[PDB]
Amino acid sequence: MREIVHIQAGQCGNQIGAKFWEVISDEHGIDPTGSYHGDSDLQLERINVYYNEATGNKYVPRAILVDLEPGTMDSVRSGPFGQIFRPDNFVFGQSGAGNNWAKGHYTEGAELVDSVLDVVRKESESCDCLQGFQLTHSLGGGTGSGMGTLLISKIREEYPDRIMNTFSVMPSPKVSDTVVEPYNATLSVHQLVENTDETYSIDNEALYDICFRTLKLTTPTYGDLNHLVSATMSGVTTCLRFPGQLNADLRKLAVNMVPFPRLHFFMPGFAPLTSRGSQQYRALTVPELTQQMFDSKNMMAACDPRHGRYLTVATIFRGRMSMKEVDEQMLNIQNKNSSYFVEWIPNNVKTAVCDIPPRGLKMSSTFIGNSTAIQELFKRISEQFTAMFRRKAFLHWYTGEGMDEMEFTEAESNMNDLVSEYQQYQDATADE
Amino acid sequence: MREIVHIQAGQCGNQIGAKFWEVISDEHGIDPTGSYHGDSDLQLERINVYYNEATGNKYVPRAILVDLEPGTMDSVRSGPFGQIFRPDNFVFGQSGAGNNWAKGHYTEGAELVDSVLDVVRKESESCDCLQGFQLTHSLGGGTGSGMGTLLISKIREEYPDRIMNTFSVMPSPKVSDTVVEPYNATLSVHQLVENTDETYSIDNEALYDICFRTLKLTTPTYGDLNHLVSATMSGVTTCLRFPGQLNADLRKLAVNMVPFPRLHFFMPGFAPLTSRGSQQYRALTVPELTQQMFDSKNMMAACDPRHGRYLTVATIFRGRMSMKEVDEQMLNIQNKNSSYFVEWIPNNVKTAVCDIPPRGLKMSSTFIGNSTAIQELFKRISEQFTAMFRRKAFLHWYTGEGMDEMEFTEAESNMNDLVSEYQQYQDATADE
Amino acid sequence: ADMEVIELNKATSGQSWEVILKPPSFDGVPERRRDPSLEEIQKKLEAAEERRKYQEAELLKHLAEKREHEREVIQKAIEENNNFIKMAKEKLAQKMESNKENREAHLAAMLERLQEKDKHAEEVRKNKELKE
Amino acid sequence: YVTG
Amino acid sequence: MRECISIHVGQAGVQIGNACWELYCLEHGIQPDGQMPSDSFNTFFSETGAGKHVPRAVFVDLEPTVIDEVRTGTYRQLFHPEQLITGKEDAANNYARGHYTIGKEIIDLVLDRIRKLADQCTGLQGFLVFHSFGGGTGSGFTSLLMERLSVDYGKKSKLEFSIYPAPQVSTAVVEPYNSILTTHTTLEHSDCAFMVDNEAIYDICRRNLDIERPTYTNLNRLISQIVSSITASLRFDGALNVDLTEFQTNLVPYPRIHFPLATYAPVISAEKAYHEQLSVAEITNACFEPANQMVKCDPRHGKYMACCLLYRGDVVPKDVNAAIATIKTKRSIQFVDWCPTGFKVGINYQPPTVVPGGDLAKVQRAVCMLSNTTAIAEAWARLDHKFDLMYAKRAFVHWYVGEGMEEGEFSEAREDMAALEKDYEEVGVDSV
Amino acid sequence: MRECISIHVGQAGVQIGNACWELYCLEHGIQPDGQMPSDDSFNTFFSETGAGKHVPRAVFVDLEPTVIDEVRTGTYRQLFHPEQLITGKEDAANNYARGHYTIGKEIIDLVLDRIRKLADQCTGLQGFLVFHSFGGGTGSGFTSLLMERLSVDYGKKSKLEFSIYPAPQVSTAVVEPYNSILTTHTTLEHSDCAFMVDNEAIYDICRRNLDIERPTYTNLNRLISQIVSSITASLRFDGALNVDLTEFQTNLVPYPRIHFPLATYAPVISAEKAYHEQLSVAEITNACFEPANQMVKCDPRHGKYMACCLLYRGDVVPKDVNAAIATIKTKRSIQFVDWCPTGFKVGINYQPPTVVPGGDLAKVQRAVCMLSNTTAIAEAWARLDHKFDLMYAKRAFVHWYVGEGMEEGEFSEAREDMAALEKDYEEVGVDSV
Ligand SMILES: Nc1nc2c(ncn2[C@@H]2O[C@H](COP(=O)(O)OP(=O)(O)OP(=O)(O)O)[C@@H](O)[C@H]2O)c(=O)[nH]1
Ligand SMILES: Nc1nc2c(ncn2[C@@H]2O[C@H](COP(=O)(O)OP(=O)(O)OP(=O)(O)O)[C@@H](O)[C@H]2O)c(=O)[nH]1
Ligand SMILES: COc1cc2c(c(OC)c1OC)-c1ccc(OC)c(=O)cc1[C@@H](NC(C)=O)CC2
Ligand SMILES: COc1cc2c(c(OC)c1OC)-c1ccc(OC)c(=O)cc1[C@@H](NC(C)=O)CC2
Ligand SMILES: Nc1nc2c(ncn2[C@@H]2O[C@H](COP(=O)(O)OP(=O)(O)O)[C@@H](O)[C@H]2O)c(=O)[nH]1
Ligand SMILES: Nc1nc2c(ncn2[C@@H]2O[C@H](COP(=O)(O)OP(=O)(O)O)[C@@H](O)[C@H]2O)c(=O)[nH]1
Ligand SMILES: [Mg+2]
Ligand SMILES: [Mg+2]
Repeated sequence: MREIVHIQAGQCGNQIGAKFWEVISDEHGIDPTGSYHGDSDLQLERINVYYNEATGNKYVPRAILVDLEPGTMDSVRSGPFGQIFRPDNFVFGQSGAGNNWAKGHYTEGAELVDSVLDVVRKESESCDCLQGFQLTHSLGGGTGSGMGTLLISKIREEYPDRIMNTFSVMPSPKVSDTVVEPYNATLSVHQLVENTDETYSIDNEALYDICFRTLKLTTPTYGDLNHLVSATMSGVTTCLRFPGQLNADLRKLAVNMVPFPRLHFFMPGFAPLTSRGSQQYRALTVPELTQQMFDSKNMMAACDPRHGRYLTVATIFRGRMSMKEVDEQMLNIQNKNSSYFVEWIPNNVKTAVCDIPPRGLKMSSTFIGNSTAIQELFKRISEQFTAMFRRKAFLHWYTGEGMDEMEFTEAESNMNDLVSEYQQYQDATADE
Repeated sequence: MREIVHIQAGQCGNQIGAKFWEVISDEHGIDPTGSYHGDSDLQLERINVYYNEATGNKYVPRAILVDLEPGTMDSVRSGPFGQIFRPDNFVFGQSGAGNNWAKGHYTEGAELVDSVLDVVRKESESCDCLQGFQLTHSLGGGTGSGMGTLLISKIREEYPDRIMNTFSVMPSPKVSDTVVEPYNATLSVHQLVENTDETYSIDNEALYDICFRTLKLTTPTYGDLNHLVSATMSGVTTCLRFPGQLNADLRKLAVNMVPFPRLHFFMPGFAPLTSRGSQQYRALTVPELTQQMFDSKNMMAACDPRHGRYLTVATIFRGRMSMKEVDEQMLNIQNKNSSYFVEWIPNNVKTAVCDIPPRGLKMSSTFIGNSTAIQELFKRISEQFTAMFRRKAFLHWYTGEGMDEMEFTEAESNMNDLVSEYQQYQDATADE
Repeated sequence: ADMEVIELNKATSGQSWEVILKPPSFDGVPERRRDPSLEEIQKKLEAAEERRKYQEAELLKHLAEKREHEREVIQKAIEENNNFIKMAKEKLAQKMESNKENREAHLAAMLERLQEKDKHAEEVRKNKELKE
Repeated sequence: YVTG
Repeated sequence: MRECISIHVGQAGVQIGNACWELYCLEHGIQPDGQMPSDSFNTFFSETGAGKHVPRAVFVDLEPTVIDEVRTGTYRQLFHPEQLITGKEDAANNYARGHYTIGKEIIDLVLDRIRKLADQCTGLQGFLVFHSFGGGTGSGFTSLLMERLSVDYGKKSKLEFSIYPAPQVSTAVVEPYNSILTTHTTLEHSDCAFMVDNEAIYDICRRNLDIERPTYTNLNRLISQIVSSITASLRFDGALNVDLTEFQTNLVPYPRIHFPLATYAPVISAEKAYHEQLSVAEITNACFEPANQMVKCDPRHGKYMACCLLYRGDVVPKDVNAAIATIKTKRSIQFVDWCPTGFKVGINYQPPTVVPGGDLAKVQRAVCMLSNTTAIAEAWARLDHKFDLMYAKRAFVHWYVGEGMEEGEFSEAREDMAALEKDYEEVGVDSV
Repeated sequence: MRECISIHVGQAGVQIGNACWELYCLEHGIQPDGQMPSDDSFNTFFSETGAGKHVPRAVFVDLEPTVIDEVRTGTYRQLFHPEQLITGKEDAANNYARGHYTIGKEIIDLVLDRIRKLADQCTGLQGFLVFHSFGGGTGSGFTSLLMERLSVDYGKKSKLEFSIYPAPQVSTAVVEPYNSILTTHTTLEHSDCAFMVDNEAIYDICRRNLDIERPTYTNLNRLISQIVSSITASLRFDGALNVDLTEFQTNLVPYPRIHFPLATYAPVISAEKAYHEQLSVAEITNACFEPANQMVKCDPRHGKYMACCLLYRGDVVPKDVNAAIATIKTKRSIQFVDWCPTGFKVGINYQPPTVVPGGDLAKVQRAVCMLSNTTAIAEAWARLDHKFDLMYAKRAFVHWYVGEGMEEGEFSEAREDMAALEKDYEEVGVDSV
């Protein structure tokens, strides 16, 4: 469990993924050419996890960039740190997916799938010990949602013993691309339930609300939304990229975070909330940083944590701070809000501390929660799906690709079962 | 009946035996190198009984030193008379017995037994007429207890016509907190009943009490306890070592001391009770010397002689005294407390006098009693045994060596039968 | 009433005689064994040797039993250490194989589901094809 | 008990 | 020559191993390269033709990080490369992974190296296994190893030093599962086992050594001292020194009842005013103070079935006997009706040595109380409760089943724990 | 020649033997090397060699070597030939069965072979004088084995015993009553006349007369020696009474089983008892009836006499003796059995009682030894018989005898014979016809 293979799929997948690489390369002291220039050696210790060591003083991301459209990948290549990526790893098509899941999963996607798998094979065989895989994609479009889930199941066939972790963006009518988004997300969720080990639920509804209500940005852009995502990705990956709580990999996380197989969807969260580039920086204290753990306003998923119960929690603190002050603040929260943490999972809230703070921020805290409240996100998509499906609206776009109504009713059913399951453990009592 | 071969087995066996050799050599006028330096020729007249005559003026003890542990051999050889013993006679093992009788009797012991028997053979064949054997050992440990009794039965096979005499130390919780001691002692007693001709019961309970209550030593040491033992061993062997009334050996003693085969356990005693550093003035007369040696406080076995009856008694007096005064004081005791000497054994109390006194003491008296009161010692061990055995406590260490519960129940039964036998003659009256 | 000197013998370094003070108060009549033989004495001694050596032989018989007991206890200890190993070997092989079979089946079942999904995707492409 |  | 092989498994095993071997080296004057200037230490260290002293130990981990630190550390060169074994991926806190999946791939290699160390032994006493209850390797690999050592070495003695999980000192949610699973599997293969409650060490480090946030180095240096006290009797030839195997015979009355409670005193901080000195009565009183225990439980409301004292440094018999008294008059130390009272005492010549760069103060005299109490069953009860909470909802179970385990294995392990609890109940009730 | 063979068995037998042969040598002028200075009668006890050496017609036996090794190295080493001093390796350890059965069987043929050798040197062998203790394993067991064998090889030749009777104050071991009865029963028919010597009686005389508060075996044996030479003076010199061994049976033994005479001696004066006047006949005669001078502790006043011999030694004239009998007769009882006459068989041996120069006994011009057959002797058997009954009732020590091949039935048979002997001593004393 050393090396992780990253995969970027679709417009959102490549956009979000590009920013993750920009951020992490900066954190590891890597310039846009691929050479190291950092101060402390702790930047190099766990470099092998995300970076390959090329001929000479170079470090190349273990990333595979995928799309059925040429557009985004060209813009990424020209963008900051776009030159850092392996040119052979750019697996692109020309037809596109037309924000249609079926085109990505069955039509256009199935024609490009093997080309991608050839690049995943090459990267996998150059690993001393393959930890697992990480995919960045949206569930709203066609390439990320359809081809992304098709990539997951195909990888799952070849590497059943490897961990599959995803950063999945959930659609919202508040910030949208197409009317069909609830169909694409419902068809994708079904796949993620079956084939992923861990999924970070990045909700665009929550991202829009943070930018609008909190950050006070009247017309939020994908850049504003992606700034929140990169912060969360940096934070959630810290223990894989830096030592301290070390001997911790993708599997140890899954084993301790997921009590039931299907319930592997995490509610991410970050503190303090920041605007892109536009941060003047103010000292955020540890008790304040911990206060933004129960904060609904700090959640990357549009769910009220107080509407459910926590199965498991992982909290990561970054920057120079008293570790003693951290555990006592974490304990206070658990004792005061005991009704929100399941009694039948003793010591379910784990904390990690890293001396390296993110870019600009002197002190930060990322939150990873497995809360039953995430059913609010699934119910929202389910309601949007039924509204359309009840009147068979836009169905000919899907049946035209060879799909049947049976597949839709099934996707809906699994989505409803997942909700029942969350409720089942929300009501589950220890019998004191 | 001339030569005796001595055997010392285990920690206690070698410790007590080493002191016996130190004591007798000094009395016989032998230095730690093995040469004679004494005044009177009476020290030489019967030297052949315990010492072999080597090439030149060298007298070597007819002793065989045995242990399954090297520790004890190293200490004895460095000890005061360590250079007097025959180097070939040191039969010592590497892995010990772990204070487990089963290891000494069956496992580790049975692997070293033949090596010992080869040394006993060599010594036996260099005797004009083998009188018999004397073993020093404790019944509490594993080598002395287990291997010592295994040596006894194996010698018994080879030399059935020879006398087997033992100096057997009985365990006490007052001195040694090794829990299994009552098991080891019960298993040993069974063997001694069957295979020895004479056994001197050296009770650690009695030794501790003399040092503590009488000698006023708050924290008694093994050295304090062993000082009492060496005095007794010097006193009991006088008649075999000095021309103080000739033509008396190990068999004449057994014939006159043991009226019934199984009842061959003697209650030793010495007077006056001395301390290694107590500078005592030149005093003590025969009436007080006789009075001391018949008192419970002077017994080397924790039994009240007033609780039973004497089958037979042997008393040995040392130093320049009046023999007339001795016999008069002996019957004075007999006639005064007649209810404690069996009527059916006429003239059961025999006295011997020797002109040679021990080191420092101008006059002393050793007491050898065959009293039915010795059942108190056996009952004490039996009670300690049952307490543990009733709950099968520590049994796995014994069954682990191949032993069965049947062997334990049998050892207990023989111990109880021996008690019944003592009681049988305690109640026996010659009225019919 | 008196003393009578009957007189006996005489020699160079001695003299003997009888003194009859009072006569005897009475004068009258009272004032299979087939022993010894070397056969009787030796029969008594040989019978005594027989008794002594039989006791010695029976004493060795009891010790021969003790010697064979020690043999069965050393054997129990070895038979029990041998069986402990034997049981521990097969219980471990049983567990190792049982865990192999289970995991093998679980990874096969999950691959079978993925294969069924592949079959449906090939059926989807054919479903799209309608030449008219 | 510590004899010695 | 009565050799002992130390086996260190998983992170905790390896890390404690590093603290222990550093301390042993110091106590015997061995340098980090294996050299010593100008005996019983030969039981733990073997020699070469170069005069190099190599520990009779094997360090194992399914992951390379922890051992790589040893391979690069101060004590590199001390261990031969062959005795430090590592895998590529860890057991990820999963017992099933360490036992079957990952475990199966390294077991034969570990055994091959143990066989190599065993050929260098002319009288191997047994094994000392160091591991955590919580870790995937610490639990599953250790269980697998014990099962195999039983096959290869039959009845040969195996002792454990087990790390008991604590929330306040970095546990994981699944640690209660691994603890019970390993306990059940190892129970019949382990002859004796010393539990070390991480909360107890944590509490001593705070309430005595005055460290608010204790590190693993702080925790391990304290454990090291206690381990050194237990092993001192084996590594040193002392006059009044009682061997750990003699305490063992007193400590384990039934094969399953083999978990002694360990207590240590004095634990003084290096910074506090040294002038005060220390008395034998003070440390004996501290030996019964619950704050000094290695496992958090209550012996005061429980029964003893052995009570042993291990002294080291300047300790005299006169002081100890006075200390064993007075305290049993004041305090209530209830023993079982089938066990005698009386404490089994061992005194080693070698005083307690301290690491120069450490937080522990140098003392003239120190004590370690190993006692067999029914109170230890309270630690099992705490672990069992946490297991029951999670198991009722079958939480995390899928990770174990996914690796080849059966749900039935979970119930069997728990059934054995209930039997152990009932076994500790029955053992404390009085006889008839 | 009227020659006599002396046999000394066990420690006592050997030790008394040493005292006897020392006294004989002195009385006949024989030196410790066997040389003489030059009435012929001494030849009955000593044979001659080509060198003019006088060798005792004796055989010393012991199952152990210590006692005889002392003789082999002693003053009297150039007196006995090596072949006549026989030893074994291990003793009978106070066990009759060991001396008779176990250890005894291994040396008997050798002893008999040496007795046969001494017997071939005899032109008229009278018989044997056996010296032994009742208590010792050899003294009891070997002696009985020997007597049984001597009866087979020497048919009807006379056998006399000098037996040491056990006493608590004079050593003794717990099992001595057993050995005493066992030997008595076995030897009873193979003995013609036997003189018991109560160790308590010798001890007492050594305390009040010789003034030794703690008497040694040498003191005890030197006294026994004087009484033995009295009994043998008639054989060793040209005497007139008890001139042959058959004469002892004639002058003392009226029935085969009634063969235990009481011996009395006088005067027993200490060498350091100043230098007082010599007390003649009638004074020494009166001491012959004083119980304090007896060899066996019993009461002849209670008893009945059935024979009475007076052995006067030194300067004694018939005129004095008859006057001494006349004075002792009046007022004194001395009751005889109805069938026996009341009186004495008197004998004077002109040879004076000689004493060992380094001894504690005073030299006297005249001495006397009374040999009398009294019913009172049965009191000594009775004391022994009671001690045997005490132990035998509980079968105490019996296993040591059974372990050696003897049977429990042998114990009862021996005791039955002793009861018969007691009843025989009763029957003789009552009215005849
Ligand atoms: N006292 C102490 N406890 C430790 C140490 N390392 C880990 N632990 C404890 O042991 C448990 C962690 O198990 P580990 O030993 O780190 O895991 P592992 O045996 O290496 O097996 P994996 O799951 O494969 O990593 C927790 O309860 C930790 O608190 C250590 O060095 N000292
Ligand atoms: N008067 C006298 N009595 C003796 C002498 N030696 C031993 N006794 C007595 O005889 C008994 C001892 O028997 P021993 O003659 O010494 O024994 P043993 O015939 O040599 O036969 P073992 O048992 O084999 O030694 C005791 O009653 C002693 O008092 C002696 O020299 N003179
Ligand atoms: C490699 O990255 C991580 C890996 C893990 C944890 C974690 O959060 C602190 C991580 O950071 C995201 C982790 C998480 C949750 C737990 O349950 C609450 C747990 O017991 C235990 C853990 C981890 N253990 C500890 C002691 O923190 C192991 C896996
Ligand atoms: C070899 O050493 C001894 C041997 C014996 C005895 C004895 O104690 C006085 C010894 O000293 C221990 C002995 C003992 C006890 C007797 O009565 C119980 C007895 O009758 C007789 C004896 C002994 N005989 C005498 C005359 O004391 C024979 C054996
Ligand atoms: N947060 C975020 N969401 C995006 C971004 N681009 C597209 N989306 C969302 O992703 C969904 C459209 O998926 P997209 O990636 O653009 O289509 P695809 O290329 O066929 O996979 C909609 O729900 C959009 O709101 C982006 O840069 N950031
Ligand atoms: N009197 C005395 N008893 C001892 C001595 N040494 C040990 N013991 C006792 O002997 C028993 C232990 O037996 P030990 O000889 O030490 O074990 P072994 O070597 O296996 O036979 C316990 O009851 C101790 O109290 C000693 O020197 N003197
Ligand atoms: Mg680990
Ligand atoms: Mg003798």
